[PDB]
Amino acid sequence: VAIKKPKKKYGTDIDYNEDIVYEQAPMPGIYDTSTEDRQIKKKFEQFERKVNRKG
Amino acid sequence: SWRDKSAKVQVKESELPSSIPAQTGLTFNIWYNKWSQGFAGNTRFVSPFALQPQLHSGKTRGDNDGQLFFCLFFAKGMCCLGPKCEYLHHIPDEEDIGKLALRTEVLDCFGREKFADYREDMGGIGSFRKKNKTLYVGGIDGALNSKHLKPAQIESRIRFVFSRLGDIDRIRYVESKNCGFVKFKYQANAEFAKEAMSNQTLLLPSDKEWDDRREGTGLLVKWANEDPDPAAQKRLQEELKLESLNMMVHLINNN
Amino acid sequence: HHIEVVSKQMDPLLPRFVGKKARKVVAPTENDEVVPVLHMDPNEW
Amino acid sequence: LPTNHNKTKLLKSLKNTKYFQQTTIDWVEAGLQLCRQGHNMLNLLIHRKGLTYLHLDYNFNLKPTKTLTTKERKKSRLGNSFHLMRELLKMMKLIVDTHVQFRLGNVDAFQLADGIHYILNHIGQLTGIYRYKYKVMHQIRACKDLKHIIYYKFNKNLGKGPGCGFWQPAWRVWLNFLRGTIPLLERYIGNLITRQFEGRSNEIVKTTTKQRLDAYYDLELRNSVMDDILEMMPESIRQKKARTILQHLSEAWRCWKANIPWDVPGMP
Amino acid sequence: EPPPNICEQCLGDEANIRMTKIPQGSECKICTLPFTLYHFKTSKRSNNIIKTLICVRCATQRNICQCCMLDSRWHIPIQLRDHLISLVNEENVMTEEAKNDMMKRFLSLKNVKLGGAQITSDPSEADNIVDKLKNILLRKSFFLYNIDASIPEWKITDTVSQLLGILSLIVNHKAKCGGLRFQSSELGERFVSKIRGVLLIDRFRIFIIPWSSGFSAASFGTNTAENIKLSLSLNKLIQLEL
RNA sequence: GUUCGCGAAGUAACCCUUCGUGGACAUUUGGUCAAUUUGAAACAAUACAGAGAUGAUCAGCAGUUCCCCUGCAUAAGGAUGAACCGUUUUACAAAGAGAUUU
RNA sequence: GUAUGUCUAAAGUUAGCUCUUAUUUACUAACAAACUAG
Ligand SMILES: O=P(O)(O)O[C@H]1[C@H](OP(=O)(O)O)[C@@H](OP(=O)(O)O)[C@H](OP(=O)(O)O)[C@@H](OP(=O)(O)O)[C@H]1OP(=O)(O)O
Ligand SMILES: [Mg+2]
Ligand SMILES: [Zn+2]
Ligand SMILES: [Zn+2]
Ligand SMILES: [Zn+2]
Repeated sequence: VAIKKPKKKYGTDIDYNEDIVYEQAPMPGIYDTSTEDRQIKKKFEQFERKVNRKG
Repeated sequence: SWRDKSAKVQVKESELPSSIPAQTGLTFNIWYNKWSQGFAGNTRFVSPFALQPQLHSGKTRGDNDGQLFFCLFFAKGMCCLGPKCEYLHHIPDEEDIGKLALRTEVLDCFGREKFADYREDMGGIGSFRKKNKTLYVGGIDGALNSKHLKPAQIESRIRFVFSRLGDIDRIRYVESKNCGFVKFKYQANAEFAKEAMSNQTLLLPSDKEWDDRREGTGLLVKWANEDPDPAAQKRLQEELKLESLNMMVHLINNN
Repeated sequence: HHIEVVSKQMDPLLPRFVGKKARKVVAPTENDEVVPVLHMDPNEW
Repeated sequence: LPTNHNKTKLLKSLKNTKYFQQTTIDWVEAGLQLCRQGHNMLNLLIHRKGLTYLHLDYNFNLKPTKTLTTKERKKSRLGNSFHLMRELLKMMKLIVDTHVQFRLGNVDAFQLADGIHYILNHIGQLTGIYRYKYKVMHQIRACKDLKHIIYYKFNKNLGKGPGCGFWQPAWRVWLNFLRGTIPLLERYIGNLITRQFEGRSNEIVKTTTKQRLDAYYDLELRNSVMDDILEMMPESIRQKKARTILQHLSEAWRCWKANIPWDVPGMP
Repeated sequence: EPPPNICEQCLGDEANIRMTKIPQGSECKICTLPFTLYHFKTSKRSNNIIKTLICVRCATQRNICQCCMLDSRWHIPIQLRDHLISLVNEENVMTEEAKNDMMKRFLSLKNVKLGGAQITSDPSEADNIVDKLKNILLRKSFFLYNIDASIPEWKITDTVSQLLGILSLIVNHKAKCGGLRFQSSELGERFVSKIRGVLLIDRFRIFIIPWSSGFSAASFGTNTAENIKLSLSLNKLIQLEL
């Protein structure tokens, strides 16, 4: 059984786990990007597995 | 078959129950058509009407008008105008869903509007983002009127019930959580079965509780999530990649 | 598709704009180009 | 002076749609249907808000079914608009119900005319429109004044008693009242119904009435002084100090109110 | 006031199509902001009325049309074209769909083409990823054994129906076993005539058994701990066949 | 169905009727919308507390808000309408002195 | 005593020191000798 989420106090209440809270990715610059987004996603997924086993 | 005959009057106009719900409050709110000043006792109920496909299928005005949106009250089993209903009063077959190929990812097979994502209850109409085919089937406790059964018999009853409603991919009743997961060949068959077994019962007429059929609260057919074991994620990813390779061939043939 | 667009006669009793609704919206302040901020140029305070 | 380019009317703008339809019915049927439809519309205005305990009676008396909370007294109060609708429909239902008590065969035509002249000269007693719109009292006084003329030209050789039913000029006075408060009720109920469907405009910004000379004058002078210090002070990025220098300002103002010399050691 | 994105498949095979604009029609089904809604009919005498269900900014953020909710260039779903772009560029281009209301409004008002919309937007990179796609494609009851979990029930009905001329069926996927059932005496004789023989669906081999017992789903197992164990034992029995 | 023109029968009958034919009058509605749950109203039912300055009892007006409600409202009211208090480390240096590895 | 706030499965999402004990003092109570709230 998973955890309750807190009640929507108002009809447009924001739940801050599903999405980015407000997507404000930086303005595109002249340098290439994806080679370190891969490192970020790999390190984040390893942190996800580590929280799955240690927390 | 059903292409030969005409569709039957499943219920008279006078033989419908009233739109005023069961009294769950003090006074009747005629804007939202509901009850207020109190909330004790379930709004939910066992539906009095079932589908019975092989008897009540047939050819309506909707075949003459060329429309291929199905009938939400055929699936509930509660149409008054049987052969004159504008929608279709038969099971969604392969050719009808094939003519639904232009609009079934926007609307469902009843003409209802698919929303952004699911509800918090995961039950309703559905999304235009998931090509959702698997139906969660809960609420089996009151659907049996809390009768002690083995899980294989309940799985057999759910298999025989949802075999009436189109082509089946895969059914798996969960013994530990008392729920099924009925996956279909098409999305429209899943939509039609969700409307079809909405709040009915798994009770057979061969059992003693057939007079007290409409006592508890019936089934709970809802849209299901992904199947979180990695084997079904594996079969999902490889079937999606094979359908993507088919669409690769289509995009190369187009341009 | 050469299309004639025909705005219908709405019902005069209904809400003329049923999509119109009170809602609070946060608009993104996007940055298309980075704007220069140019400022060319102790104990008493 | 009336507007000269008013080619648009109300009903002439509703004939030209596909929704309204022309027919010929009895006046009493039209009155009974406007009573039924007014009851349905006010009942739906009540029931959309969730005020299901306000049993709007068929004679348009709003009565709470049970005694209330305060939360069920805040949502269940309504403005001059809804109640003004309710009182004009009380008035019209009294009119149409006296014509019905005629048409049913119960009451005489003379007793109909006296009943109507009783309605149109006791709107302030039978109905209650004087509460929610007080310039109705003008018309109510005029109706009383017309009563005071007509009962002493109808009763020269008759003395005192009921029976007078020359209801024409009081009827004119209430029709001129309705001539005045058609567009009033159009704007009021347009704002109410768009609050019910569209909702409250979220940028309600409050104009400075006589409760807010002090607070908004404080915000005025405080923003002015803080802009003056931020102009004067060199190269300081504001995080915390911008909040605190103004305290000296308010300190000085209390030092001005106490007539104490505002001497602070180390101020520039 | 931008004109709508409605592709050639929603409007249909007509040249003169009369649509109806309603300014501020309804909330769009992505961001719940109101917009000018265009509803029409594909023919003049069509029974189905087809309306735009998303606003113009949500259409151009996904490079999709407003009616059939598929791609403007390719007429395919958003999830699958994002999957195809992930197959091409080796980069998981996914469409980040919102779930909070304020996030929906925020994510629609910004000037960007999110997801895989930028690739299919201009036709140059569209045909670039198209010939990359071409480069990728250059590179009376019965019992049933040997049903891997990627074999549905409807394919087992369809192949048996195709080998005959056209009857229910019961398959325990967690036990990886199958069964078939009908009533006609001659239908079983014709099933024997059109053959432990092998059913070949998609080269995946399914062995048949004339099952004289009347099987229920309890015959395939009563529990889930029986199903996996019987599947392992029956795969070892298949190795005993081999 | 109404009318105009023609032919054929009753009929070797310019009266009338029937049958057959060409034309004209008349020309594409309605749906953003499906009839009880599963596309979302909120109050009320239970139980407990029971108000912002602090030693108490309070009048308030404000501000921020990706909180709204009642209100015709740019008035007014909603406890000063409610949440506000919570965490709290780097635009980080320079001089001088001694104790340590080489 | 209000405003107002908070809680409430019917529906199952797939693997010095330690101590007992009494007196005093302070703040609180719609608790008592038919009614009083921002
Ligand atoms: O109390 P009075 O000074 O004697 O006047 C009354 C009174 O008229 P006012 O409204 O001016 O006071 C009555 O009105 P209501 O009591 O009903 O409000 C009215 O009776 P009706 O309105 O029922 O006709 C009656 O007039 P009358 O009895 O002659 O019909 C009239 O008496 P006066 O004629 O002597 O002024
Ligand atoms: Mg107060
Ligand atoms: Zn029907
Ligand atoms: Zn949108
Ligand atoms: Zn389209």
